Amino acid sequence: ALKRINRELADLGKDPPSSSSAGPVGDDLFHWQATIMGPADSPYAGGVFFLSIHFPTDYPFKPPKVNFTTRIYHPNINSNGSICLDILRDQWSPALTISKVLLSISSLLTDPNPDDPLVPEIAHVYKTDRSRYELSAREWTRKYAIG
Amino acid sequence: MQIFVKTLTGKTITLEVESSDTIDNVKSKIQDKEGIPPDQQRLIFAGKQLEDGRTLSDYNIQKESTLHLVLRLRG
Amino acid sequence: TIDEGLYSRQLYVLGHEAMKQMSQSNVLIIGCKGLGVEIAKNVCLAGVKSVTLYDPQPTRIEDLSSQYFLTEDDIGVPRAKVTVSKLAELNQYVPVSVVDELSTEYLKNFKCVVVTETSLTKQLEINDFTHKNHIAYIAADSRGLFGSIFCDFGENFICTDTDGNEPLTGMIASITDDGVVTMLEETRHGLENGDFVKFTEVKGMPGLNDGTPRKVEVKGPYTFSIGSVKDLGSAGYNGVFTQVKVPTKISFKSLRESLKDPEYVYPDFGKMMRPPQYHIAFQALSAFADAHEGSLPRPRNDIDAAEFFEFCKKIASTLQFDVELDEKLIKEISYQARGDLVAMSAFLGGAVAQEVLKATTSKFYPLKQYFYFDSLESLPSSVTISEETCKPRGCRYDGQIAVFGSEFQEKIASLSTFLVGAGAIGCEMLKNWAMMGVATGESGHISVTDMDSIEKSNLNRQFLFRPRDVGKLKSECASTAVSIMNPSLTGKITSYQERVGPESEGIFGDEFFEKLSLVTNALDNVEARMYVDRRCVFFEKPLLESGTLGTKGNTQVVVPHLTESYGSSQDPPEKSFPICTLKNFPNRIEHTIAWARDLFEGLFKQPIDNVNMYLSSPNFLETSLKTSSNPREVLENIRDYLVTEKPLSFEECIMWARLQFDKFFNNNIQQLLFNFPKDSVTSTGQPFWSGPKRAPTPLSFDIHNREHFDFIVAAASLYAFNYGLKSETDPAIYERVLAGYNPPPFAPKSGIANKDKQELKSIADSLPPPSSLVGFRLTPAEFEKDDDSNHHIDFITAASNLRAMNYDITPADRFKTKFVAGKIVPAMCTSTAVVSGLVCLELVKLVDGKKKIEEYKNGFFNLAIGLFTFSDPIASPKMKVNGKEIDKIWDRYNLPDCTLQELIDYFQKEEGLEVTMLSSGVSLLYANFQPPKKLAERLPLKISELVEQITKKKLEPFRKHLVLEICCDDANGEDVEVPFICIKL
Ligand SMILES: Nc1ncnc2c1ncn2[C@@H]1O[C@H](COP(=O)(O)OP(=O)(O)OP(=O)(O)O)[C@@H](O)[C@H]1O
Ligand SMILES: [Mg+2]
Ligand SMILES: [Mg+2]
Repeated sequence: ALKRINRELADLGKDPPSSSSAGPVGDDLFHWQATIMGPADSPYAGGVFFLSIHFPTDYPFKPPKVNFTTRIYHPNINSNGSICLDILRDQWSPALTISKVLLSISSLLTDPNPDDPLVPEIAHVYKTDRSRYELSAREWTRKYAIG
Repeated sequence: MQIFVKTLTGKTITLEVESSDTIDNVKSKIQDKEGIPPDQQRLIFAGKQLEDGRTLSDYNIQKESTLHLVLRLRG
Repeated sequence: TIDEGLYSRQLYVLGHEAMKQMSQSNVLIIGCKGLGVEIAKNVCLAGVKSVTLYDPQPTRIEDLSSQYFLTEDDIGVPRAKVTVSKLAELNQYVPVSVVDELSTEYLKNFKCVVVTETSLTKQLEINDFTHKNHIAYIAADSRGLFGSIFCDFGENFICTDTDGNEPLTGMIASITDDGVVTMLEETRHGLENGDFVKFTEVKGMPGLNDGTPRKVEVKGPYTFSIGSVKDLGSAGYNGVFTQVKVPTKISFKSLRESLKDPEYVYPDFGKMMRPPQYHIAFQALSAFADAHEGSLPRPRNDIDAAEFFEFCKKIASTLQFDVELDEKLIKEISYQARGDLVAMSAFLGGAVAQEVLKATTSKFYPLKQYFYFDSLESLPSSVTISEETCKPRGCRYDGQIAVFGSEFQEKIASLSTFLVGAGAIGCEMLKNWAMMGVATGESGHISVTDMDSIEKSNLNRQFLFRPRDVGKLKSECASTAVSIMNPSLTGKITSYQERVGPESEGIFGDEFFEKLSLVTNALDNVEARMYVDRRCVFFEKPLLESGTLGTKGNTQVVVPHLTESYGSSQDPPEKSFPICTLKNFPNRIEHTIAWARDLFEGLFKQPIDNVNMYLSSPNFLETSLKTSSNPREVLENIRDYLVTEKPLSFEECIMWARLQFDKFFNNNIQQLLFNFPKDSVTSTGQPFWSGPKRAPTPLSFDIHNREHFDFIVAAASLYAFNYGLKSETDPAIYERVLAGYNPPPFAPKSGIANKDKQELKSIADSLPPPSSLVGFRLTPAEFEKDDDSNHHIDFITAASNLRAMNYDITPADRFKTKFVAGKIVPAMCTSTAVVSGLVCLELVKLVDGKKKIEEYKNGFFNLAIGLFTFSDPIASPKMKVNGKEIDKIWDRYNLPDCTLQELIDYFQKEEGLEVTMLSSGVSLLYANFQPPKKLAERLPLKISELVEQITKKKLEPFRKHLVLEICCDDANGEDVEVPFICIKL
């Protein structure tokens, strides 16, 4: 619990995550506000996405509840920020750090998985009209994830 | 030798392999033919699930054996 | 005709058919002492057709040692006559009678016969008849810390279910030509060799859909084999398999035949040579009683012990038993012959009642046949146990003084316990404490806390409550009932209506906890258990945890400085389904039930809360516009529920229900099939709707269909309740209103700046001002599973079944829907009795202050298979700190309320450790990586002032200590764990 959360906070403190940046909200160790930078080789290039993490008591057992705050046009992310991620579902298995999660999420943002989508309309647009999906993603990441 | 891999939809794929070939090589061939990542390939023969790091001979796979390929759906 | 309002929790363990067959069985009980009354109580609560009692022996004072339906005013009256009146009140569906005399032929009137406190010759006489006429015969005996059970259900007993587990079912991936069946990815079937399975919905091999069971040959954790299916087909794909359970035939032996060659059941594998000893010992006890006018050996008497040992030798010689008699154990059985402990009686009563239910219902695997148990580890060793101390004193505690002595009775009488919860386990624990005389001395006291109220379904396993008590507080009723049982507990019991948690530390503070002697948990959630465990660890008090689940149960003991705490162990967590599965692609009824519950909450609960908050908070709109994740959704909900779709009558509610039916069961499915047509393929070329994904089909509203009508009625009723209108149930109005409905056109949409904020503002200003609506509120719907007139479970069932019809899932009934949606935990009275007995057997060890860890026993049991096991508690882990041995759990640092800098300097100079992180609660008080300015601002402050500043909340006047967690590094830079700090304010 508090000691694991702190070992991780110190790890991130020393080993620079570079792309990401996680830290406690105010002084509460069970509520973090993380930042993710849009991959260069993706429609979300040049974007800053804020995520809220709510560590659970059982942690490192139970999975960290992670929700997007910035609006994003992604097949696996809905309007409330929920993320369709496998690591948070049944591959969590306390063993990884809060830099693994953010790496996974950076790669999910790099390339979506439309075969098991969470937003069917966006997945349909991605599968059928790729160019329109790219334009919509760029518009959304320019309107919300910048400034 | 030659082997047959049956999919979930009833399709049969014929492969040219050797008894000494590793499971990884077979999964690579299946990815090359069908595009299925090895991590999502679950090959089963005679009620036993093929595991990475072993060879066909380890599973007593012989001439014209039949395997079954099921996908490991992600979330 | 089962009253599911009363047997709600029991039915999930037994079932409808089992209880229906059970309600037609008669049970006779011979002997009405503590064990007999316990068995009768459990049977009456279970729900058998009737119970008959036979015990013409007049009451005596010592009989009150474990008989809680006897009072000191009843001395000289037959036990059955005075016990029947009090037993008749437990359940109104189970008449209780009494018979003055027993004849052999009379036994033909009963389905089961239980015998206690009867000589061996009479038992043989009864069994010689009950065996050849196919009547279940159970014989139980309790002598001090020893117990015996014997079962005989006839030569041709038929056991339908042998383990009590639900049938195994799974989704198939492929079936080969050689019968090799395969499960889906990362799915374990759990089958065992020799099982039978039946297949359904198989494509390519229709022959396996007939339903004929087939053998199972497990070849691995993910695959098995069924044999040769060459004729039926070559290969099959997809389909669902379900295990088939076949009846078993068990043949028992009569008592006379099994005396010579018994078949034992071993409750513990550490002592496997004892049951052969007890088999001789109990027969010797019966012979001795027959040879001394039914007088058992006197407590701790050497002459009687020698005579009893001679009888044991004679019996062993007669039966050609090739076993060397252990003199010590046999003489121990002799000494405690007259003992009568409420804990042993409760344990054996639970076990025997379960056996009776097995005999009547032909379910679960019964004991076969002898079950000898002992808890001799509980015998005190720190007090004097001799003939002088164990002699009777002519009081109600003689049955216990004969085992523990007067000094241990004085030790018990001055206990100061704390019981958390007043549920089933709580009621049993209070009964045991009242019988044992706990806290009946000058310095004794008992405290019981519980914030819940009595409900109808609770009366099935909480015998301290009556139907007239429904709606009252549990703690007060329990305290009054136990005071009635033992008058000496008048004024020695305190009852609180406080929830044990962080908010109640003002009542259960340092002063309250420093006077206790032990804490006993009777809870049903992990949060409260963990909190109480942390409090006990901080205050160093013994803790007794116990839990039940259906027929399974466990009990654990936590001892300061000896064993690990409750929170040092983990249990499997609950399973929550992926959001993508629930939202769009369900394949099991659980997914549809979860979706229906979410729909209920989102339709009748959340919009009402938003509307109410808007009408109360003056600045709600501004806060929501930049706080909530979807302000547009909130504004739309407010508009729809205030102005746009505000019903003026019930007809508008019916129209709204029809519209919502179309919205959720006809239009969303059309949109989904537009996005992903049935013939679409994935990126790898495989069909999209294959395997875990089932292709849905839109539903067309048919009024004649039952499910559609149920959904319409439930939705309309809940909407009217939200708006406080007068609902109706006559189908005529529904059929009249729904006839004149024109569905608005719908065509799936393909999709294809800052003006959105302008639209949001335009919508916002269209809403009525809060001042125009004063005193107007909308009633939210708070989920309540136990009430059958609020339409909650009806709505959830209807919605779940309709969505199942969408995805071709097999619909469930209201029973399973209530079980799943309500998170109901199956419960039984027998399991509660057994766990209470085990906990009270551990309590005497705790009172005696035993030090060795091998003398305590954590217990686990499963009554569906007759499994009992006991294992020693795990010792608390040790560690090395500054070259000293430190207990990881039970050690702490005690420091004054010094400044943060002084604390760091103390840790540096004393322990030679550098403090790198210091936190309290959920706040980071100090970290080594913080900017120097912040530290320089925080360093010279006291700990209390620092905590107040960081947490932005003044310390309460009753707060007397602070618990701080500290992570520090050694001189070399290696992280070393240290115990927490207890700052004294
Ligand atoms: N945090 C808590 N503090 C105090 N008492 C608690 C706490 N949590 C639960 N309890 C009490 O523990 C008892 C739990 O017993 P039990 O589960 O048998 O009853 P129930 O939950 O009311 O019934 P059911 O589970 O059959 O619906 C109840 O008295 C409940 O009030
Ligand atoms: Mg309750
Ligand atoms: Mg409960």
